[PDB]
Amino acid sequence: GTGSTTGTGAPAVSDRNSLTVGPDGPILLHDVHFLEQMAHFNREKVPERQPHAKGSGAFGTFETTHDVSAYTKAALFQKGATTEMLARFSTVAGEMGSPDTWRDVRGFSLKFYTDEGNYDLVGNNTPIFFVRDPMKFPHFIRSQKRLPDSGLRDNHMQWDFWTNNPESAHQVTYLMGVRGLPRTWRHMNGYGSHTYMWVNEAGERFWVKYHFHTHQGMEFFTNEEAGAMAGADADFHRRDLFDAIARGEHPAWTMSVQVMPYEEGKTYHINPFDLTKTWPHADYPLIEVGKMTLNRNPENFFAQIEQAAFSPGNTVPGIGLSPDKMLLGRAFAYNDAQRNRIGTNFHQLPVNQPKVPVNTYMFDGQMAYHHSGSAPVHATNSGGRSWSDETGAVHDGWEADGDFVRSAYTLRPGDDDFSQPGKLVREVFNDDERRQLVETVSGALLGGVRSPVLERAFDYWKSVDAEVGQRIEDAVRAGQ
Amino acid sequence: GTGSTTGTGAPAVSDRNSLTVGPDGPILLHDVHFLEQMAHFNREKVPERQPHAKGSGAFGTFETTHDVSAYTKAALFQKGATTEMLARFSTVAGEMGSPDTWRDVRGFSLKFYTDEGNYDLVGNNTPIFFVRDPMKFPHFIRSQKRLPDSGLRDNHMQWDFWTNNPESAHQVTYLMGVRGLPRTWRHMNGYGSHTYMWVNEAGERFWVKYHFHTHQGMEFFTNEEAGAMAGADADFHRRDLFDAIARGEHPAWTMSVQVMPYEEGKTYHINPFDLTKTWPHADYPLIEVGKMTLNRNPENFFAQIEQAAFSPGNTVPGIGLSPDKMLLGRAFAYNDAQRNRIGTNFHQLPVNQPKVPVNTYMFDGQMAYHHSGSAPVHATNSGGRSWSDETGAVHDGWEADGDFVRSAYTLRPGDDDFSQPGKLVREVFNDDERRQLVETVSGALLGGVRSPVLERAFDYWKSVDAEVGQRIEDAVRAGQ
Amino acid sequence: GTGSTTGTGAPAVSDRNSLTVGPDGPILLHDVHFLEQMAHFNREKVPERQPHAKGSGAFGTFETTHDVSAYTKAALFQKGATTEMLARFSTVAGEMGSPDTWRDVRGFSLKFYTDEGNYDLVGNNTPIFFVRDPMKFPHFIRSQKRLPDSGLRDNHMQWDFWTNNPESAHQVTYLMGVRGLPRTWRHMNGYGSHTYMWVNEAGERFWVKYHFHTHQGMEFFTNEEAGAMAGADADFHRRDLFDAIARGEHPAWTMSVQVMPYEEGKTYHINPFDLTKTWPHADYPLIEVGKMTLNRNPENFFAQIEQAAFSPGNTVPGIGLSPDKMLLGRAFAYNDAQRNRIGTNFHQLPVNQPKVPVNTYMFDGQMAYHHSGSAPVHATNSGGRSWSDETGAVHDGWEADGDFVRSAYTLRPGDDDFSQPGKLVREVFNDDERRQLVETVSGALLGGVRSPVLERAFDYWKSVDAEVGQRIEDAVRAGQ
Amino acid sequence: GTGSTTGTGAPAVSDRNSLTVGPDGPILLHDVHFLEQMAHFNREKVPERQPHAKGSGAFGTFETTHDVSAYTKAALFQKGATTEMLARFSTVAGEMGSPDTWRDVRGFSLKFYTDEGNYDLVGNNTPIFFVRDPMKFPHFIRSQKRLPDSGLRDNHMQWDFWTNNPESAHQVTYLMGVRGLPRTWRHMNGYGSHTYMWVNEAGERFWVKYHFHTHQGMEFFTNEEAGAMAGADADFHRRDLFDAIARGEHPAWTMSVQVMPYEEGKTYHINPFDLTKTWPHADYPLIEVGKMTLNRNPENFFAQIEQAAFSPGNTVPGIGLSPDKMLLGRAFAYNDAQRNRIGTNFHQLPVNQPKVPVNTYMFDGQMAYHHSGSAPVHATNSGGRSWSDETGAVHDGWEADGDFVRSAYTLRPGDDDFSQPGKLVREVFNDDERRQLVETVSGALLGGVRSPVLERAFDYWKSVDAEVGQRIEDAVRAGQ
Ligand code: HEM
Ligand code: HEM
Repeated sequence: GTGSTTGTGAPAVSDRNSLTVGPDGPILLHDVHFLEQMAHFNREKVPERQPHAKGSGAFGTFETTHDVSAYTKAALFQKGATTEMLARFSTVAGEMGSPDTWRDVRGFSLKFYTDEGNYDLVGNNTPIFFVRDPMKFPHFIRSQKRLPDSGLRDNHMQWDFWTNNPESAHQVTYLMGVRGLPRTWRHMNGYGSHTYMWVNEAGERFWVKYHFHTHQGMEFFTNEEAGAMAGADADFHRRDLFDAIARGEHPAWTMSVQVMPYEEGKTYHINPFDLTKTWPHADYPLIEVGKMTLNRNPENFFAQIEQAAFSPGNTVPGIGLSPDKMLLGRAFAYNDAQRNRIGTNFHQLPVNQPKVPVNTYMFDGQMAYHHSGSAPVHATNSGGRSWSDETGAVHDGWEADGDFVRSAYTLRPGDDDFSQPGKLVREVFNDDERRQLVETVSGALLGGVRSPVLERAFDYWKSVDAEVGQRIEDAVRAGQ
Repeated sequence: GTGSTTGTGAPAVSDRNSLTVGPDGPILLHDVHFLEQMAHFNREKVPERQPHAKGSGAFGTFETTHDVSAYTKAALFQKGATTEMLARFSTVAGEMGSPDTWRDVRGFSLKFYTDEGNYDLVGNNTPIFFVRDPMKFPHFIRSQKRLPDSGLRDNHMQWDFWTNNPESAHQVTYLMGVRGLPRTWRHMNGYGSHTYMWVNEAGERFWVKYHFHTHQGMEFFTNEEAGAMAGADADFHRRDLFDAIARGEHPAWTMSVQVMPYEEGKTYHINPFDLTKTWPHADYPLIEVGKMTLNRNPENFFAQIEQAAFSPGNTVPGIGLSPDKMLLGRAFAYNDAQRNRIGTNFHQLPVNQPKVPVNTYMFDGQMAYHHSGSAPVHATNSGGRSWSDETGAVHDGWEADGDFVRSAYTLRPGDDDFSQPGKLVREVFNDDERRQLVETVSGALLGGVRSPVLERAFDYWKSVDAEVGQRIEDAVRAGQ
Repeated sequence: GTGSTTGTGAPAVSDRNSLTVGPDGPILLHDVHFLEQMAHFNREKVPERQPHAKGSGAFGTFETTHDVSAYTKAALFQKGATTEMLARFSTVAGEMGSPDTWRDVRGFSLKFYTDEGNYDLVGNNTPIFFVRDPMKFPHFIRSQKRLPDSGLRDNHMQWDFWTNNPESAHQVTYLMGVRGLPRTWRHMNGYGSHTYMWVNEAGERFWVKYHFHTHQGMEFFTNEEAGAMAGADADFHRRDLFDAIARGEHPAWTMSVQVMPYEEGKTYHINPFDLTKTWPHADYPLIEVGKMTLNRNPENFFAQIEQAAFSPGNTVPGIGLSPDKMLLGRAFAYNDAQRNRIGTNFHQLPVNQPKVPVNTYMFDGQMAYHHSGSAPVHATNSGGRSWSDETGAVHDGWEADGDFVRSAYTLRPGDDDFSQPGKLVREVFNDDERRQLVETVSGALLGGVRSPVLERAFDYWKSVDAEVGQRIEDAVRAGQ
Repeated sequence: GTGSTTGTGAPAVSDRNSLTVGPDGPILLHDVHFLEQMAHFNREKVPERQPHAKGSGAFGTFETTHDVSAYTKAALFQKGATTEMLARFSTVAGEMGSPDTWRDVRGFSLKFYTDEGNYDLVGNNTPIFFVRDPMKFPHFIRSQKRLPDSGLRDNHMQWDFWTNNPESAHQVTYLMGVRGLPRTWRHMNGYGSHTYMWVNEAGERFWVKYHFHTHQGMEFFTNEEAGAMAGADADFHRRDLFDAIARGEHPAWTMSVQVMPYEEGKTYHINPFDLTKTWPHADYPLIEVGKMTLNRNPENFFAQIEQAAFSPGNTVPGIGLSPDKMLLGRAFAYNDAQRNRIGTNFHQLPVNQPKVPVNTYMFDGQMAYHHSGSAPVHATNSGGRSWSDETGAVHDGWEADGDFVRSAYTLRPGDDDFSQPGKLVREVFNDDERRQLVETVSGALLGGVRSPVLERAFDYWKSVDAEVGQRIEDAVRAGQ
């Protein structure tokens, strides 16, 4: 051979010169190698994720160290179970070339390759989110992206959405605090955010929240430092993770759950299924489950990280979803996006395959790498291929009763938009954090927010906390 | 488990009932299994080939039984070489549901999995074709498909194109003869049609034609029988091949070449590179090469036959293309179609992979199943990955000299549109075949061909042969 | 200019000859016109529909001639309303090249371009269907397509599915009767099949069934005649419709509904929402609504018929869906398929556009022809773009109560699999139809159905009717 | 209506709440509006360009102010002709979220909507480029992107490619100089870079180079300032252009050509077709043509800028390509990329349409918005649709003669890799620019370039200029 091949394994002849009529002559159409190489180059790029385009990740293990079999029969969470996993970390709004150290929510997405199928826990570095109904999510995300005429991101539009959707106040307070700028992914926490269901061997159900506490400690950038890093190294977080693992400094997290019995879900004074609400640690203490460690870098970023497909719909026996409407919307959206972003057969790619046998009634489609040979193509066949036919109530379901409506959740006695961020600002933050909050928010509002949105923003922050709100308004008036 | 899985390997729970609020209630959005199954079902279908949508095939072997090393160094054609192969047979114009036994050219497409890469010989059941320049091919194919308003195939349009492009007369005569209706694919011949180049170890070049003679004998349907079969069994040819191989009746062909030394290409009195011309057997006798046998049915029609990608550009050392402009156009077109029909990474699918190592500078793209890990991504790297850099004349090239033109080929003394089909009609056909020709052509012309095309058609057939032409005109006038 | 252009409007120079180095020379890569023409040719074909690939259609009008405002406020069904419409007719199982006159269900899909949006009524030429839960639909359709190894359709697989799913007996009886072979689309009826909801101005709800009775009369082919036509003219139905309209023989149908008050849905002795059940005409008589006439052929089959996108989810005020689980599954599936088959922005294509203004929060995507300029990209904006925010019960909803289950419908006193087809066979069919039924079914069962499916089929037909069942079994034993 | 619609024009009902079973209940599958909105959101993103993903643009006019009819008959370049145009500016290597103010080549891509078709002049802010054969372009671009394992950009890989391809020295010197960091797009020049052909009414041919000189003056950032801006405003250039035009500060450029008669192309002592070479202004002075002004911002960035498709193959009468092999490779590559990035029918999108009538033989394809009705689908039709059939030499062609080779260009007496950048460094740069060059290059080489590439880089810079090379080596050794 000549040192390289075409896609058919024939000699390439040259990777440096095209086929021409004489050394100074024109290129010939039948330079097959040139055409193949250039056409493939022209198709190297694929749609990025929407949202969470900019991200990176690593492989690792999960080890369940404590006994939670009272609450779940899920195989990966039985004491002593070790499971291989993949993690991807990301920002939300920026595109795939955007700086890592912008102020944003960070994704914390996990795929566990369990003995009963792949389980995805697609979390964030925050326990809450901005909105309560998935119909609002495209609107929220577009408000965080670019203006339709100029292609510029816009503070005015962001605050327009947030102030018109005051359910956002809890997450906006968390985001505008110090946790909006994690120094590295190794120095941030992860959360499931939503309530999920755990189901034990007896079929008893629990509402759970997942918490992932970093063993490396929480660390932050200030606004100034993050801005400087965005200019110095747009890939600071990606580099940090890859370099840490490459030198054997394997980051770890402890996973712990809050656990609420099924029946208490009905009566708790805060809506347990409202994604804008945390569960007070005094009412529901953390119960330790196990240890997540990341210890292996990808060998191929594109094939293993870019093409990884996670979905909260990918539950395993012992785990279910919950009445959080946002979670139910996510159950649809992820696979739908992946069929477009990756392809019809994205589940067949190595990173997305489970470690257990698959017998699923999916056939054909573009780029079908795997097939079931001559096996029957339909359930209720007489040809020897099994199918599933469980009837009646599912183990991980609940119940519903009502007219078909488009409505907000029923408010419980403890439910409102501003009490939980008020507590964050007054009781959890210290004085240094309150100072940084005022400097962050006033900075954002001075970045082009106009009337009448600007005045609505003052009122929003005064609703969170009268003092801090007045300080923000003063800093903005001063800066004008 | 429950008898089947999702794509993540988790239990499916049911392949028969959707998740609802009570047994009579509505379906819930978070029925992930339902969504996955239905969305994949919605994407099972892919674009069919254009042309040659309707087809089937089988795997087999090629054994080179004679010594042709005087003419080619190609590994698969060295005496004693055995090579695994794939064949696909097809019609040209009909869509994927169309009857097998319509009058049409049949494709005879071969992929040889050689020790120096995959070699594709994408032939037809005819030694010639309808046009001489690839710019005309889309026009020809559209004339053979459906009218733009009604969606109906139309004899008028077909004859409009053919009579305006009298270069078509040779192939149209072959097609309207008995060979237009092969009884099965096992009972038809195959040809390369084009002149190809063979190159021996010393670098001497030959112009070759490939011929594949059926060991089962030539057999035909009449117009009436083929029409009846189109109604009784639209998949007659596909069934015939699959059933023959399944009962151990393995079809075979002998491959033989005509061989013309490079220099004789310049002086031969017929243009050797004109796809509308055969080479007289008296001037260039057949030289036997080897035996093609098909002996294994596909295990999965979609994955192995529907997704097979052949290209005449897929040559191997010892074989090249030729000055036939049609062949040079094909070198571009096939891979271009496959990137759309199958996907960017179609070369990675099992049926399309070679049996030899691949080191090619293609990266990423949608549905990338295989990757080169951390290997260098560019040629002239210092990272240990080889590349190709042969300079100067390629072993399988020729030469050119001229202004850039859009022009017909230079006519040689023996070149014209009507002499070779005249000989077919007068000397090769017997009286029974001439009778069937007249009944075929008059039938086609009575199927809706209008003035002024109808009169041009009479003249076309009189140009092929004055007598037969007059008989066709009489049969049409009688039928009117 | 030269007589034609490139896609940029520059002169094409030639549509007949490629750019070469001299008249006998090779083709140059920079023949842009050749590349553009050939690459577009290579992408002319698109995925066909699954199912209902083979079809055609026409434009027309709907005129509401009677007063049904007591039952619906829908604008197109107010007395005197005329609405432009599109109809597409089709078979179910065959691919886009398959003969029109195969035994099959026919689609009867209508799009009404109303003053309150496009309303699609995607019906069939039958009032019932084969299965009751949409999870079974992909399985059913695959059983009606091709075997995975050979690519052949298979009676064994079809009867395997049907006999394992005896809910199918009503539709299988209708299909195997004379209506399985309509002579033309103009000579067949259409039905909504499902129960839909109508809602009047006061907000009172009715369950309705749609019926479309041909003004041309019902006409059929026998098995023998349909088979012969499949061989003589694979496009017989398409040609028939196009030619009828072209000569001014405009086909018409009368639309009439059956109307059941909301509350009677709860108590009727047959499940009104079971797609395998008709509503007896004695209990619910037909109420005339209006006249459908088709009076205009497409000008471009591909652009107007092939790219037409219908969805039962496309309701308009005054019309809703129903507790039929099959209908709820369809509400998801059609748009999902269309995003793949046509594209992200299929709703922007002319045939799919409404005749009323659109203000929808959809942005960007591949091939975005229309855009909203600089308008706000999110709801709850302060930028002057309106959004929708109706809260509470929707006018076209119902109610549900229960645990989350995967279960069959609750059987009502009149519900079973075999009573309605029994009545069809014994009371509706005459002796000639019973004879044709026995000859149809025995023919199908002799076409390769094997034990143990063949014996299950005898029992199935005996369950429909003991006599006819015994006659089928005798005809099969005789034919063996 | 309710304030907004679905894609069918029916009322949306809500853009804020999904359809659920009671206010606290689960989401129903048949929430069509939710599905449509979310599925479209999931498909908003498309593949970015490769390269030149990050960019923006504006509309304007071109006015030809001088008489160049002695050299070209092209309609847009006749004296007094005004033409609407679109410009897009971009970086090369970064993705769509990447900072505008990275060191890079800038694209300067123009589309002129002329009276004889759309003419694209796809230039850069440099008159030269890095490589001479298009086979090397994918390799070059990948060396400028990310490592395959870590996903990080890498100086080592960049210098590995450049030092192994010393033809790169001219452009690398230009890029590492002050012009690598334009302060805004309004303050940079544009060039065609390649030699193009101009053809006058008599058919006489000229080799031309295009030059676009900014009326705003050349302005730069230092390394430090550009880095700071990357952190402060990743969209600085996009914002600058949009804001300038919005306040009526319309940027302008003067276009001038260098003009070489056809015959001098053969004998000039520098290869006129080598993309790494400029033509000395003393030998070929600039001849003024006209004025480019940008005076209108996009109304929709996605629809008008993101989906704009430019190709150097889009020539118009009076303009042709040239023997630059890089240009001939580009003639293929752009449309090929656009069929994937945008779609089969990208030429139909408003921004890509010409202002003149189109009669082109392209049909169907996904998302076909425009069609030719019932018009004939093939050239040489008797149906009244014209086609093109010019034969013989094309007006904008040249000639070739030789064997088929893969070879570098023949070196002319003045040709080498290092003389032109030597002159740039010694004669054009001043002392301040030489200082910045040394600080730029040493900075790049200290950013992770390893042996043996680092030593090859010292030699490369010493080949450009012995002194400056020694200064770079000293700065690197000092920094180590
Ligand atoms: C209704 C609300 C939401 C919708 C509709 C939604 C939808 C999406 C979609 C479509 C993607 C891209 C998927 C792909 O292309 O592979 C995505 C990614 C992601 N989402 Fe969500 N999302 C929602 C809320 C949330 C919440 C609440 C969290 C965290 C608790 C979250 C965390 C993420 C993460 C981490 C990713 C990136 C996953 C990865 O690394 O590939 N999202 N989301
Ligand atoms: C310039 C003329 C021609 C052009 C542009 C052309 C182009 C094409 C294209 C684009 C396909 C579909 C490829 C795919 O989707 O995989 C095809 C298939 C095919 N062509 Fe050609 N073709 C030409 C002439 C011919 C000739 C002369 C022959 C035979 C000697 C031939 C034999 C076939 C066969 C057998 C197939 C089907 C291959 C298979 O089974 O997959 N074509 N052609």
